[PDB]
This record gives sequence, structure tokens and C-alpha cells, in this order.
Amino acid sequence: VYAWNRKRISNCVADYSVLYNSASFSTFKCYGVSPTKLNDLCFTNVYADS
Amino acid sequence: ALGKLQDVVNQNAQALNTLVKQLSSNFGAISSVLNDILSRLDPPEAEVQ
Amino acid sequence: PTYGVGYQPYRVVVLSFELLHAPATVCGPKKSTNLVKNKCVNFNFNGLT
Ligand SMILES: *[C@@H]1O[C@H](CO[C@@H]2O[C@@H](C)[C@@H](O)[C@@H](O)[C@@H]2O)[C@@H](O[C@@H]2O[C@H](CO)[C@@H](O[C@@H]3O[C@H](CO[C@H]4O[C@H](CO)[C@@H](O)[C@H](O)[C@@H]4O)[C@@H](O)[C@H](O[C@H]4O[C@H](CO)[C@@H](O)[C@H](O)[C@@H]4O[C@H]4O[C@H](CO)[C@@H](O)[C@H](O)[C@@H]4O)[C@@H]3O)[C@H](O)[C@H]2NC(C)=O)[C@H](O)[C@H]1NC(C)=O
Repeated sequence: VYAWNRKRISNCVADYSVLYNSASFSTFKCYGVSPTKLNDLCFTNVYADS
Repeated sequence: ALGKLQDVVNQNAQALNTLVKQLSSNFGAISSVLNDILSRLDPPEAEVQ
Repeated sequence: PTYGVGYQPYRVVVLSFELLHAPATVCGPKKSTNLVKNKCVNFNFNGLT
């Protein structure tokens, strides 16, 4: 967590239906956006911090 | 000399400008554009904004 | 493995979506239709509905 990894996602298409239809998550909280709207939104960049 | 008339026009214009500019205020919402709120948020969360 | 739920490891991924004025480069699996001009349409340009 102190050296949390960051990856930059750009210039690609993502099917977020797979992500939020998954039952493998205990926490899935989206602020400022809805999980079911991501398939209709285009973003300049995404950062995945793990 | 015609300022009295022009003044009136100016005032009206000013008022409308302010009105239009108020559409760019968030008033606490995440966005001042209704289309962005509706396209990003579910109805339960969109109605709050 | 014997720890309680409050101390078991949890893997966390935080997705930060940035919507700037720059060209969009991460999109959903939504197919683009033909461009229709001179008509009243319901357009969606890079999520700008
Ligand atoms: C990398 O990804 C791999 C694949 O990911 C999948 O595909 C991607 C594209 C994406 O969609 C992902 O969301 C998706 O998961 C990972 O491999 C997968 O790993 C999964 C778990 O990490 C695993 O699912 C689990 O499988 C177990 C075992 O299933 C077998 O036995 C059952 C009988 O029990 C059979 O019916 C199955 O056919 C299998 O033969 C299963 O028990 C798990 O279900 C439990 O957990 C679910 C939530 O995860 C619950 O919804 C469900 O109700 C059930 O609940 C149990 O657990 C409770 C405790 O939590 C307990 O109290 C309760 O009583 C229940 O007993 C779960 O389904 C996938 O099978 C597996 N897929 C493959 C192909 O291997 C891989 O791990 C990933 N790698 C990394 C590093 O992350």
C-alpha cells in the first residue's frame, strides 16, 4: 500500500459489463459515476491503482 | 445625450447576461450541465445533484 | 490464514477516470452510428450527450 502500483490506461476500449457483473468483489463503490454508465462514457485517461 | 435610452437597453442586456451566466453555476452539484449528470449518474444519485 | 475478516488481505484497485477537454482515449464498447446533419437528433460525442 505504501508503494501502491499505478497503471495508466489510454487508447483502448473496455467492456465494463464484465467488471460490474462479476460477483468476486466485496467492495464496489463508484463516486461521481455509475458502474452501469461506464460502457456509454469516454474518458481522456484512466488510472488503475492496485 | 441619448444615454437615457441607451442606459435602459444596457440594463436589460445586463440582466439577461446575468441570467444566462447563472446557468454555468454548479450550485453545489458536481456539474452545471444536466446532460453530464444524467449520463454519469443513476437516477437516485442524479436527482440529488 | 487464521486471521479474522478484519485482518485478512484485501486486494484493492482504484480506477480514476479523468474527463478533461482533451480527446477521449478510453471508451466503452459502444458502436458509433452514421453522422446525420441538418436534422434534430440525439447525439453522443465521446459521451457528451
Ligand atoms: C484471474 O481470473 C480468473 C478468472 O476470473 C474470472 O474471469 C474473469 C474474466 C472475470 O470475469 C472474473 O470476474 C472471473 O472471476 C480467476 O480464476 C477464478 O477464480 C474465482 C475465484 O477467485 C473462481 O470462482 C470461485 O470458484 C470457487 C470454486 O468453484 C468450483 O467449485 C464449485 C462448487 O463449490 C463448482 O460449482 C464450480 O464450477 C467450480 O468447480 C467457488 O466456490 C466460488 O464461489 C463462491 O464465491 C463466490 C464469490 O467469489 C460466491 O458468489 C459464491 O456464492 C460462492 O460462495 C462460497 O464462498 C463463501 C465464502 O466467500 C461461502 O461462505 C459460501 O458458503 C460459498 O461456499 C467462486 O465462484 C473461478 O472458478 C476461477 N475461474 C477459473 C477459470 O479458474 C483467478 O483466480 C484470477 N487470478 C488472480 C490472481 O486474481
